[PDB]
Amino acid sequence: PTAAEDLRHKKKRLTAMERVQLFCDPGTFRERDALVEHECHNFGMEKRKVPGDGFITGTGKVFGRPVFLFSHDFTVFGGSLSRTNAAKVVRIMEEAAKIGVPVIGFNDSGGARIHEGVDSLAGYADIFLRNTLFSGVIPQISVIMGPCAGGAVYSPAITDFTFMVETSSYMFVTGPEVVSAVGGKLVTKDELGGPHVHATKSGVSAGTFPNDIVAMAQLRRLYSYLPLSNRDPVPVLPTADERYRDVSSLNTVVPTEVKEAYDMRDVIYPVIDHDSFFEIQPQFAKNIICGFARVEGRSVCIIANQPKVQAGVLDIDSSVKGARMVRFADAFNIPIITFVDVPGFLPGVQQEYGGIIRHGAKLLYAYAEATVPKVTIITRKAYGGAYDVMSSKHLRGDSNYAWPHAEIAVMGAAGACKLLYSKETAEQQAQRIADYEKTFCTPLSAARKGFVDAVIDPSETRMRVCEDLERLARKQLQNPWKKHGNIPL
Amino acid sequence: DVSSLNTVVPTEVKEAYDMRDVIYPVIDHDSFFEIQPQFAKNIICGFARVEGRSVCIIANQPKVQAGVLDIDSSVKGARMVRFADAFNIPIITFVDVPGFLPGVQQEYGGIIRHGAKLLYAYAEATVPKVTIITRKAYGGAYDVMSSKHLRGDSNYAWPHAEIAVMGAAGACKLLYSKETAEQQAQRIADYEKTFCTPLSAARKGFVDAVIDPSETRMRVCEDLERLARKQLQNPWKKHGNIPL
Amino acid sequence: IGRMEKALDEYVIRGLRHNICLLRDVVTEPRYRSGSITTNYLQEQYPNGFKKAELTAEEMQLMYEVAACVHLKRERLHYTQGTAPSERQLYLSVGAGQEGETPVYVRYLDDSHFEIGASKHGPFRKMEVVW
Ligand SMILES: O=CCCCC[C@@H]1SC[C@@H]2NC(=O)N[C@@H]21
Ligand SMILES: O=CCCCC[C@@H]1SC[C@@H]2NC(=O)N[C@@H]21
Repeated sequence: PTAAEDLRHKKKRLTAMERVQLFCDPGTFRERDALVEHECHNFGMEKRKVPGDGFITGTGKVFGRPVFLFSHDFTVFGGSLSRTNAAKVVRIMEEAAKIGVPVIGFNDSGGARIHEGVDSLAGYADIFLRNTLFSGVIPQISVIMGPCAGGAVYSPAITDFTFMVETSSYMFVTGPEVVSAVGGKLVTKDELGGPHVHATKSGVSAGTFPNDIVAMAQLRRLYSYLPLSNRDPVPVLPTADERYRDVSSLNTVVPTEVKEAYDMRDVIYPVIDHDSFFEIQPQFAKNIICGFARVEGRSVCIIANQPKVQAGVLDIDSSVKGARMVRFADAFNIPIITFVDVPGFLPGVQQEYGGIIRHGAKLLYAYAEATVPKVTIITRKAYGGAYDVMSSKHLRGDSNYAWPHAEIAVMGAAGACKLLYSKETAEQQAQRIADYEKTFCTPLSAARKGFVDAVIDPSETRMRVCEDLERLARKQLQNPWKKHGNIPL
Repeated sequence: DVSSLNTVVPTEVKEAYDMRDVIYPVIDHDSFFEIQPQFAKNIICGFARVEGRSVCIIANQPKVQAGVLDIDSSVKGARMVRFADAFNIPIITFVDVPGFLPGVQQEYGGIIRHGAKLLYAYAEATVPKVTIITRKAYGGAYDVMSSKHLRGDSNYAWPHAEIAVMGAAGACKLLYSKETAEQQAQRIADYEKTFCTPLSAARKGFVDAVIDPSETRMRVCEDLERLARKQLQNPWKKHGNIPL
Repeated sequence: IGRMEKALDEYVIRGLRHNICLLRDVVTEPRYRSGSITTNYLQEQYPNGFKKAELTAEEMQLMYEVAACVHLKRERLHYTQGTAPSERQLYLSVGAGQEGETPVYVRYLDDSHFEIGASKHGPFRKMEVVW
C-alpha cells in the first residue's frame, strides 16, 4: 500500500510523514492530533474538509531522549496556516515549555490562507509570541524543506538555528511579482531567496544540505550535542579518547615568518576529540570559525580566527556571527574555548558607512555578559581593541594562555615608532622599529603585567584545556539584577 | 498483552458493566488499595502502581446508580484529589457519567456547594493527569471529571464514546418546539448518529486521539514516563478559598 | 611479501598524497609473485598512465560486513545508558547509483563480536572487528 504519495514522489520530493519517520527513532513517534477540520465557511470552502488539516505534530524520541516536532504538508492547501493549524503548534510549544524538551519544525508553508481572513494573522501572532517568550528556555531548531514566503518567514528567524535544503527551498518576505511591479526588475525566485543567497549574502541560514536524507542524518548528530533544557546540565557522552594522547605536531604549526599564513584548523583539530566538529555557517564570513565540539566527552563551543582569509581581521559579519554564537552558548551553560589571532579591524569607508561601531560592539557585549567558563589561547598576535574584544582576561576570563612566539601590543611597530618620534632624524625606521618590536612586541611585557596566566609549550594545550575545563565544572557567577539588558542592536 | 479490554464495553447502551474490569488490566498485578470501599459505591478511589510507581485512581462505576455524580461521591473524590496533589502523586481517571443525580433532597442538601468541590480540586491540581473516556460524558459532569480544558496533560477516548451537551431526547425537544408529531423517530436517531460520537469532540480538539482499547497500558506508561518532570505553578496566594 | 602486504595497510599517512597504492598493486600482482621480473616491468604492466587493480566479490563483501559492524559500533556510542539497540538490517551499496544492493544484518553479541548474516532468519558467521 503506497497510495496518494505517488503524485508527490513523481516530482522528486518527499512527504512530511516520511521526513518525520526518518528523523526520529524507528518506532517511537506518537502522532498527537490527527482528526481536525478548518471550519471556515467562506468563499466556497465549506466543502473539501481535510482530516489532518495540513499539519503533523507528535512527540517522537531521538537517541533515547525526548523531542517535540511538527511538519507542514504541501499537498493539503499548500501548507497555509489558519486559526486551527496554529492551535496545534501552540499546544506543542506550551507543553514543551512545561517540560524541559526542545522543539524542531520542518517548514513548508506556501503562505497564509486567504480564505480565513485575519485569523491567519492571529495564528501567526500567537506563534511569534510563543517563540519570543520561550527563546532561551528550550533550544529551537528550524529546517526549511520547501517554499517559505510571506510573513511566516519571521518565526524561523527568531529560532536559534535555521538550515536549508539545496535544490527545492527558498525564503523571502515579498515575492518577485511585487518587485517587478514597483522597481521593474525581473528576478527569479531562486535568484531572490535561494539557499546560496542566504548562505553567503544575508547570513540568515546556518547551513545547507544536499538532500533531505542527509539533512535528517546530520540533524540527529547536531541534536546529540544540545542540552535538553535551560536548567539541565551539559550532556557528557562516553568516549575512548583520552587527555594523554600525544599532540606534538602543534610545535610546528606557526611559521617562523610573520607574513606567512596558516590554517587555524590545524590548531583546532588536535585539541578536540577525533571527528567531533560541527561547523556553523561554513560559507559566511570565512575569516572566523564557529561551531560545536567535544573535549573529553563533553560538548563545548569553539570560536577562532583564521589568518587564511583576509589576515584574520574582524569585521561586521564576523562580529554578528560570533555574537550570536556566544549568546546561544551562554544561554544554555556551554563552555567556550577561543583561539586568538587578530591584527585589528578592517579599514574602509564602506565599513563606517555601514556601522562598524554598532556591530563590533555586539561581540564585546556577548563576551562580557557571559558567565560560563572561558578558556583563551593567544597563538601569534593580538593588537588594539581586537585584543580586548576577543575574551581578554579583564572581562572576567577564567584562564588565559599564550604561546612562546606571541605578540601583544597596542598597535603595529610602525605606528608606534611614528607617534613616539614626531620629527626625529631620518632613517629612524631601521634602528627604531626593530628595537621597539624586539622590546615590546613579545608576551614578556603582558606576562609581567599579569594579563596571561602562563606561557606554555604548544604541546601542552590539550592537557591544560582538559584540566581547566574539569576544574571549572561548578562555577557559579551572577550579574546584577535587571529586567533585561540593552544590547546595541 | 491486554486484549480483553476490547470486549468489556457492551454493544448495548442500556446494559451495565463493572469498571474494575477496566481498572485491573492497566495497573500492575495485585496492586490496588481501595479507599472507602463501602461508601458512595458509584465512585472508586484508591492507590495503585503503574510500572513500579504509585499513582492515584479515580473512576466512575455504572454498576451502581448508573455512575451518577452525587454529594458523597463529590466529597470523596475531592478529598482524594487534594491529598494526591499535595504530595506530588500522578492522577489517572476513567470517565463514564450521564450527569448529576436529580431530586429535591439534593437541592435541599446543597448539591451546588458539594459538586463544586470536585471541580475545584481538579482545576487547582498541578500533578500530571491522564484521562480516558470509555463510553459517555454529558453536561457539566464532563467538565468536572478532569476535562482537557482544566490544564489536563493528555486525554484519550475509546472508539464507541459519546460526548454531547445532553441526551438526545432533550436536545431534540429544545431544537424543535412545536415541530410535527412523530418527530421522535426521524430526529432522535439522526441527532444521536451525527453528534453523539467522539468525532465532533475530536474535530474541536478536546481529545488527543481515538485509541484502540488494547493500547491503554502502553499509552499510560509512555505518558506517565514522559511527564515525570513537569513544573507548574499557580499565582501567588496566601491560600485558596474552597467552597466548604 | 605477505608481511609487506600487511605492513603497507597499517601505515597511516594523513595530510598529503603518496604512492603506497602503486607499491601495493605491484606487490599483489601475480607476475611479481611468479618469481622473475625485468627492468621494463613497470611500463610493460602500466601502458596508459596508472590504474589500480579492482576488488573481487569476496573482498567487497568483507568490506561491506566490516562497514556495517563499524556503523553499528559507532551508533551505540551516542545512545544514553541502557536504552540502546543491538540489531539492525542495513542495505549497503557503493556508488552514486546504488550498484548491487546487498542486505546485511548485525547483532553485536559482545564488545568486539557480531553475528553478521544475510538477513533475519539467515545463517550467521560470528566474525570479529576491533576498532
Ligand atoms: O601599515 C599600514 C597598514 C597596516 C594594516 C594592519 C592591519 S590591516 C587591518 C587592521 N587595522 C589596522 O590598523 N591594522 C590591521
Ligand atoms: O430522560 C429522562 C431522564 C433522563 C435522566 C438521565 C440521567 S439520570 C441523572 C442524570 N441527570 C440528567 O439530566 N441526565 C442523567
